[PDB]
Amino acid sequence: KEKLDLYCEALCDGFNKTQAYIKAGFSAPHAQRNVAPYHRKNAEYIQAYISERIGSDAPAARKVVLEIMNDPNEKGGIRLKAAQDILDRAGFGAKQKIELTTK
Amino acid sequence: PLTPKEKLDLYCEALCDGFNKTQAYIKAGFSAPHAQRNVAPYHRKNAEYIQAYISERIGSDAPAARKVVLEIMNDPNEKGGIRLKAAQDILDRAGFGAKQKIELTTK
Amino acid sequence: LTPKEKLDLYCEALCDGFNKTQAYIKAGFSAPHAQRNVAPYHRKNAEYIQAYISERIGSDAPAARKVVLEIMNDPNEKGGIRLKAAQDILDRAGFGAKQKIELTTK
Amino acid sequence: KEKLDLYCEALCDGFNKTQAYIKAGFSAPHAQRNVAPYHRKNAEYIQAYISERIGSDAPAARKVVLEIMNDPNEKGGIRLKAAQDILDRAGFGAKQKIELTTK
Amino acid sequence: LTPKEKLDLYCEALCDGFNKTQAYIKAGFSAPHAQRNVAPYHRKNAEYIQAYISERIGSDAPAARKVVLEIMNDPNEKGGIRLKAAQDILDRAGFGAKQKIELTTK
Amino acid sequence: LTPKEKLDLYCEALCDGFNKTQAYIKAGFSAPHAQRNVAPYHRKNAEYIQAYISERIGSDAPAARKVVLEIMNDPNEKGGIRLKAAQDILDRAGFGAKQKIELTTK
Amino acid sequence: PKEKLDLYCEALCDGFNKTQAYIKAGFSAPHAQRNVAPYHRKNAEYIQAYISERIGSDAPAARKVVLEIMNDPNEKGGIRLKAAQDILDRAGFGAKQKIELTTK
Amino acid sequence: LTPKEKLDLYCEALCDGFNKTQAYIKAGFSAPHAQRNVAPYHRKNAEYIQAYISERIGSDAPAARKVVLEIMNDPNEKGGIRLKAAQDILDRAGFGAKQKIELTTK
Amino acid sequence: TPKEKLDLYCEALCDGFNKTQAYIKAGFSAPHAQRNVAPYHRKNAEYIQAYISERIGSDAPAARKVVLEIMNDPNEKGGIRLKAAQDILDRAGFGAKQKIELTTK
Repeated sequence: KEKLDLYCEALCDGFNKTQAYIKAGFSAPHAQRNVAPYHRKNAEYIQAYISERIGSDAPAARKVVLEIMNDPNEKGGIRLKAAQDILDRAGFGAKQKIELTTK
Repeated sequence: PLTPKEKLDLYCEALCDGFNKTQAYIKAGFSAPHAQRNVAPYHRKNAEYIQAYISERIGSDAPAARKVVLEIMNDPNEKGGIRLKAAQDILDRAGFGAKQKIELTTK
Repeated sequence: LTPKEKLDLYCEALCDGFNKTQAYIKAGFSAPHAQRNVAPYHRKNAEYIQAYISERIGSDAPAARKVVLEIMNDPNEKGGIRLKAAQDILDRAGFGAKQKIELTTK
Repeated sequence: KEKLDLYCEALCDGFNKTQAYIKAGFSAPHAQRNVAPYHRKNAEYIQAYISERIGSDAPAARKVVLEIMNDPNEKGGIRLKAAQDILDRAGFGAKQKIELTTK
Repeated sequence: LTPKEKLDLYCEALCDGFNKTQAYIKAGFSAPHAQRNVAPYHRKNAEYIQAYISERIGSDAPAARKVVLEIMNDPNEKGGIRLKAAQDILDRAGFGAKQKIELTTK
Repeated sequence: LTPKEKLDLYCEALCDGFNKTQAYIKAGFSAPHAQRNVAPYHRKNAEYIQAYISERIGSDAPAARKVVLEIMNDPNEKGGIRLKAAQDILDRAGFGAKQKIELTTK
Repeated sequence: PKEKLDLYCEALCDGFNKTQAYIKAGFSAPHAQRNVAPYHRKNAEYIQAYISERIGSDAPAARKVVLEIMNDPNEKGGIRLKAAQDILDRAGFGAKQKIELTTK
Repeated sequence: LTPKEKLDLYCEALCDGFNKTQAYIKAGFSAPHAQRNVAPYHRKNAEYIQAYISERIGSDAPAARKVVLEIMNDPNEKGGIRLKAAQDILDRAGFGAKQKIELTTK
Repeated sequence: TPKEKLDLYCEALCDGFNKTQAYIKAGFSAPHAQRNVAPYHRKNAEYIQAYISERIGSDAPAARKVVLEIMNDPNEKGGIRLKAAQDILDRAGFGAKQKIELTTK
């Protein structure tokens, strides 16, 4: 279970099937076949690992959007859009909508 | 120096402030050496609380941006489109929106 | 001195200086425990702080309504902005969108 | 209940709690508590009154859109957008949309 | 010659001169007492005011329809405007877009 | 000479000239008393007048189809505009959008 | 009658004139002002179906146009990107989930 | 050489040359009758025409996939283009949209 | 080999937008290369779609790196950084908010 996690991290970081698979610690001579089955047997974990890796970088972008909202030297529209986004994360959304349908 | 939940709160703050996972790990109070493993498990076992803390911090910093949008809505020397978008945003925050749209259903 | 008003001042201080510690030390407590004691007030009263910020935005809303009306009636700005302002004010008046037909299959 | 509506219009025009409060006829010293409680207890009607005040300019917006739609010296895109808006108000909408489920 | 004509004239005056007090003075009453009864009379006929505004914009819609057709057929404007006008008029004709599929979960 | 074709001419004149009084005087009746009975006449024949206006608006669709096809076939047109025209005609041809899945909570 | 209706619809689509289309419908030129309104309104559904088929028959041309604009290296990258997006949307790769949460 | 082979070749020729009479003569039929037989021939086999055009659109999908991937991997492009390419390729990759809360009123 | 060459054929169609060269290089019956391919496409359209989907999806980490780095580059236009941050937060799980509905039957 540790080799598959390391393979997922290496594939997520260096975008290569054969290079990451040979970097896992396995046989070099057959690096085109066994790798498709190994990827086919752990698709759920690969998706989960890539999703959590993408999600773990959120604080840096949150800091970036907050800083652009408070930096006076950037265009005002960008600050307005950043403030709108962060306030929308705070929890204030849109309002009423009515539907008519009886046939 | 102890109470690992306080160290976890410091870890969350360090991850929120610095653009390096290794620096955050060294700032938590753990062993710096061999920084290739033993870090993924610590990062993965408390992801839910990390997300909750990030959400609470963003919501607590939202009022500063609300003040910013209000002040830009109150700036007379700024472009009209920016003022219009700010006014739309704050009025939508007050709770007054758009109206109906009709749907017809067929067998 | 009455309670719930000090919470209103605390909410305003947090809204103004984008920092929890400065608002907490300025409200009514001591320095020795300024990282924890503030967490119970913030986590147990999140609903009231959100309500206070929303009510302040709503109380400043009439100024923005006046602003959008004046921009809609000021000819010194680009025509698109006036058109968008007129559309928004008419949508606020109570005139919405039109028909949409749906057919469902299996 | 005319005084509350007058208070709402005065607050809408002079954008200040203290100035509107003193224009109501009240005490200068109590500008942080009692006015917040009265506003919190009559927010629904205050909001309705400000909405009707903004809505009373709807004929002005109709005049603005009609006059802007008929100017030949203005850029074509705005004339098109005005025509689209007025036609959407006229009562002509979009067309059919189908739903397919394949669970 | 009835208060229905005074109400229609009042609505038209508000539409053509964007002011409540002057419109009320144009209704036929004393100008000085324009702050008290006009708000109640204005609020008691909000539905009719909205209906009149809607009917007026719908009756002036054909001029805008002619304008949008002419801009769709006017060669001196940039192509994007002609395309958007043609798309709008064709969508009005009754030829629209197609399906979107839905997946439901438990 | 019957109310159906006279009403059709009334609708066509209203569609062409953008004037209520001109259309009514073209109908064939007395010009002066055009302010009172006209509200009842419009209220009693609004549905067919609106249907006629919609039919006239929809009948110009072949012109818009020709315009969108020619703009899609002009190499001197902006690439985005040609792409949008091709998208519009293909979406009318019968190729639409795709899946949308929902996750539900009790 | 269905072929005269087809020619009438095509003439209306191409020669932008109601009088020309009606006279092309094979009828008398002089009395071309009255019968034409009933004739046009009595077959609106078939006219719409034929015109829809006419607009759809040029769809392969739009396919060729979008492919050619997507394959031109001298075009801005955004236009090629949007053309690829559109062609993929027909290819069978679409958007993803949207969740609804209710509070009641 | 089969009649379905002549018809699919006709569909491909219509897709390539964009002329009905030329496409009809390219189908394998008589040139002198290019106005009559062509309307019924196109109307009676619309389903297969739609299937053929859909297959032609689907067979070029790898080129568009390569284009979007290279645009996401092209360093000389403006930031908006790279961002849109990356977002689109991830949308196909399988990471969904945001969350939405719904409020209902009786 | 019945099925690994078929996977190679799927990849060849995904990469080089052609049919005759890929079909002759796969190892199949050349004399009937216009028909046999229609039968294989009709019998394996779902598998072809799955393979092309995997081909497009497997490059996702490169684009994720691109969007993350654009969010962290100070020399890029502000709108681009804002949109990148919006996308990364949308993946984190914070989107737009509530909508209220009123029904009249």
